[PDB]
Amino acid sequence: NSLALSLTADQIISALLEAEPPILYSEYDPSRPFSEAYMMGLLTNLADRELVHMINWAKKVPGFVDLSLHDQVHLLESAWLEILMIGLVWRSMDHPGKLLFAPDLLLDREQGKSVEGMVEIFDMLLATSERFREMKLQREEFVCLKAIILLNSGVYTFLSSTLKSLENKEKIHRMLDKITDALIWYMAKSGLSLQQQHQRLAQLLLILSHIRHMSNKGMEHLYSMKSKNVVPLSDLLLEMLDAHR
Amino acid sequence: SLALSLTADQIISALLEAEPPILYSEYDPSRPFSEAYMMGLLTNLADRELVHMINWAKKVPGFVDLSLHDQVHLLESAWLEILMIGLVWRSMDHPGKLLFAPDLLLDREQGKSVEGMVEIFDMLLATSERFREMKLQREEFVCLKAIILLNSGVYTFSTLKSLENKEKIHRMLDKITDALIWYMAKSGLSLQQQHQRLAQLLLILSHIRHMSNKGMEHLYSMKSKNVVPLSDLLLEMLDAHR
Amino acid sequence: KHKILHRLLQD
Amino acid sequence: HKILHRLLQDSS
Ligand SMILES: C[C@]12CC[C@@H]3c4ccc(O)cc4CC[C@H]3[C@@H]1CC[C@@H]2O
Ligand SMILES: C[C@]12CC[C@@H]3c4ccc(O)cc4CC[C@H]3[C@@H]1CC[C@@H]2O
Ligand SMILES: [Cl-]
Ligand code: NA
Repeated sequence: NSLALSLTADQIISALLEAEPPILYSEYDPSRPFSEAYMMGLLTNLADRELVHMINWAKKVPGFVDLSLHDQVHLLESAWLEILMIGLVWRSMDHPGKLLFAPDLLLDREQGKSVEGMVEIFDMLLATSERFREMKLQREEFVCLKAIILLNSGVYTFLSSTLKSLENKEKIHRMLDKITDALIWYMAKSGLSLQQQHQRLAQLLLILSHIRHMSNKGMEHLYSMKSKNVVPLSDLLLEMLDAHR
Repeated sequence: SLALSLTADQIISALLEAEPPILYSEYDPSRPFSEAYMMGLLTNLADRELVHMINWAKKVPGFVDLSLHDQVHLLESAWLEILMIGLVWRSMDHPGKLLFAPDLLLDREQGKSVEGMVEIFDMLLATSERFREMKLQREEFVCLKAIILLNSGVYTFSTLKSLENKEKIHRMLDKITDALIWYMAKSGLSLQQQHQRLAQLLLILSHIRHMSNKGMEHLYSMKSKNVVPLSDLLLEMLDAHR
Repeated sequence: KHKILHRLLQD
Repeated sequence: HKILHRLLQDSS
C-alpha cells in the first residue's frame, strides 16, 4: 500500500545498513574495584545511552513511523532488551569467549561472575555469539534479524478491535514478510541453494527464540538489581523495565 | 545415523505416529475452582502429560541417539513450551477458550481463579487465534513441536562430546526444516509463500518461549507460596529453570 | 502520552 | 538420580 511496503529487498537491506546505530564507549576504568555495583553501573549506564540511539534507529526501520505513536511505544517496550542483546552478540562474534559490551569493555565469563546471577546470562550470550560465528552471520542478515525483533516481539499483544488497529496489525505482518523476502534475497545472491536458503532462514529465526529467552532472563535480573538497590537506574530504563511489570 | 537418512515424508509420518494421547483432567465438577484447586488440576494434568511427553520424545527421529544428559537437558528446557504448544493446538476449534483437557475447557474468566494466571491465559488465547489465522496444519504443528524439543536447550552454555551431540541436533533441525518446506510445497504453496510461511511459523516459537518463561515464573511463585504441592518430577523440571 | 519513550519518539 | 533421567531409560 505505502512506499515502505513497496521497497525491494535491496532497498530494505540498504536502508537497514544505513540506519545502524553508533558503537558507544563505557566508563570502564581498570583502577576501580570491579565490584558487583561497579560492573552493573557500567552496564546500565551503557544500556541507557544505547536506548536513545535505538529510538532513532527504529524510526529508520521501513514502515515503523507509519505506525501510531502508541504502537511504536509498544514495540520498543517489548523488544528493547532483545535488541541490545542481539547487538552485543553481533559485536562479540570476533572475540571468542568474550562479550564486547563496548570497545573498552570486553568481559569474559569469569568477569561476569562479579555480579550475582550474571554468569548464567553471560554463558547464554556467549553461546549465541559462538552460534553466529559458526554460521558466519553477515551484517546484512544481522540487520534483518534486528528489524524482525522490533516488529515481531510485541505483535501478538497488538490489539485489533477497530478497523484501523487491524489495518496497523496487517501492515506489521506484511512488513515482516518483506524482511523475510529480503533475508532470502540476500542468501540467494550469496549463492546458496534453495534448500540451504530455507535451512539458514530457519537457523536464524530459531536464534530469535533464544534471544527472547535471554531477554526474559535479563529483565528478571534487572528487576532484581533494581529491587536490591544494587545500582541506580535512569528514568527511561525504569520505565522500560516497568513495561514488563 | 539412520535418523539423518529419513526422507521428509518419513519424518512427518514418524512425528504424526508419535503424537501423544489427549488426557483428561481430574476435575470434579461438584467442587468450585479455588486458586489451589485449579492449580492442583493443571499441575496434576501436566505431570501425567510429561510421562507421555517423554515417550513421545523417544520417538522423535534421532533423539535417543543423544546422550541421556542431552536428552534430559533438552526436555528440561522445552517441557513447558511443549505443553503450551499442545494446549494451543487443542484449543484451535474453541475460540475464546483453552482446552486443557476435554473435561477442562476454560475461558479467561475462569483463569482469574488463580493470581497472575489470566495474563498467561490471554497470551495462550492470542496464540490460538494466530494458529487459526494461519490455518495451521497438523503436519506443521508436529514439526514445530519437534523443533522446540531440539532447539530450546541447544544454546544454554568445550568437550568434544558436547560438540558431537550438538552437530547431530543441528543436522536433524535442518531435516525438519526440509520436511516443513516439503509439506508446504506438496500443499501447493508458491516458493515465496513457502519461505514466508516458514518464517511466520518459526516466529511463533519466540512467543511460545516467552509464554513458557512467564509460566515458569508463575509456577515458581505458586510453589513459593505453598499454593499447590508439585510432584517430584515437576519440582525437578521447574528447578532446572533456577 | 506521558511516558519518556512517547516523548522521545516524537523527536 | 533425577526422575527425568530415570524415565528416559525405560523403553518405548
Ligand atoms: C540488563 C542487564 C544490564 C544491561 C546489559 C546490557 C547492556 C548493554 C548492552 O548493549 C547489552 C546488554 C545485554 C545484557 C544486559 C544485562 C542482562 C542482565 C542485567 O541486568
Ligand atoms: C505452569 C502453569 C500450570 C500448568 C499449565 C498447563 C498444564 C497442562 C498443559 O497441557 C498446558 C499448560 C499450560 C499452562 C500451564 C500453567 C501456566 C502457569 C501455571 O503455573
Ligand atoms: Cl555516548
Ligand atoms: Na550518546
